[PDB]
Amino acid sequence: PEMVRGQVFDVGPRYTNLSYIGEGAYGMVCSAYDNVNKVRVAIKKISPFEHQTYCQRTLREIKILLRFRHENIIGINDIIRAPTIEQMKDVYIVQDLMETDLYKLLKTQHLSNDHICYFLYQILRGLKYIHSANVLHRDLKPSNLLLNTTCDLKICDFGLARVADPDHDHTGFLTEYVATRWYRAPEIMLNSKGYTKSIDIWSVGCILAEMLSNRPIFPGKHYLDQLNHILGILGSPSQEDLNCIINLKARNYLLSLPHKNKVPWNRLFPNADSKALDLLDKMLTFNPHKRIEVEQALAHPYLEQYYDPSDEPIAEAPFKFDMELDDLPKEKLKELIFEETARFQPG
Ligand SMILES: *CCC(=O)Nc1ccccc1Nc1nc(Nc2cncc(OC)c2)ncc1C(F)(F)F
Repeated sequence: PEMVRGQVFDVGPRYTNLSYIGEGAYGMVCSAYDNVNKVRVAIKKISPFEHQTYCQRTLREIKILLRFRHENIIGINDIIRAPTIEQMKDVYIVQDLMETDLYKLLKTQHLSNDHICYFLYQILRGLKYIHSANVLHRDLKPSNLLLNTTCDLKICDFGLARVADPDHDHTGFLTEYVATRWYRAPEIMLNSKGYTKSIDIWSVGCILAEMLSNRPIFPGKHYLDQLNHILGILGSPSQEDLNCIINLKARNYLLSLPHKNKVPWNRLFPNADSKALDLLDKMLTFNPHKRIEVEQALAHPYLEQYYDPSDEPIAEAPFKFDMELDDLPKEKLKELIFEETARFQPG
């Protein structure tokens, strides 16, 4: 078997000429020449079978990405594993090789308004399809947006994704949460489990702001500091928006804070297109009920050059498996991963 950087990367014989790319969320990623469709591909090594959390996440991503078919959503081309459960230690996921991701691009490259507009359109186009399947991505951020050499964009990493559940969204104040801090909607820290579509719109809003300046808009250093950043720009919530927070701990915390003024978008972003800032304002609305939805965001004047609802497909069916893998142990999960990957085995 092939070795990379003191690591078994056991993908051959179909996949050869391995080049290390980097480390992703939970393991080694290489490029490799695919001897069947004669292209280089991306391959990530997943070794999840020891920890139940890794298993739940691996299974979610596999079930979701195999069901989804969309130009702005990374596919799975191939899955490599051992022929038996007993021999299966790692899973290799084979995906289109992309030039970069938005996180690497923002650290090195100024974006023209035209590039911002096209990136934003494709994020929303992919997101319309995800949300139409009753799925929440829940971890949208620049490193989960892949780009090829012609700036086509694909959403990746559905490991934290869930079926939408708006009726069970309420929780207490300062409830712990898994998804990436800087892209977390203010309601997460106040009264939300992140079980509604509005959670993803907030993250897209943060990504749009970060494309305008190359810097995260709300770079919190800890759980409650995240809220400090958001309120520093949005200013104090209105009485009406507070009245929607019924939980007393969350309400009273907000009431305890000194009054803060809204920082106008055009001061924060002096070079930005005014229509881009109108859409940003609507995505970064404090109150999740008043926050723009994906389809409304697509219809916004900023995106008029691209908007074409007949060419913005939705999913054939909602995603069935509600998230109910939560109670399943590592061993049933290994079995389910084995089953879900069976189609990529010779015959
Ligand atoms: C979906 C998130 C992810 O897999 N990101 C990531 C992170 C680090 C290394 C590799 C990947 N995946 C990935 N990368 C490329 N292409 C690429 C090439 N040169 C640099 C980078 O920096 C991240 C990425 N293509 C495809 C993938 C894929 F996700 F499909 F496996």
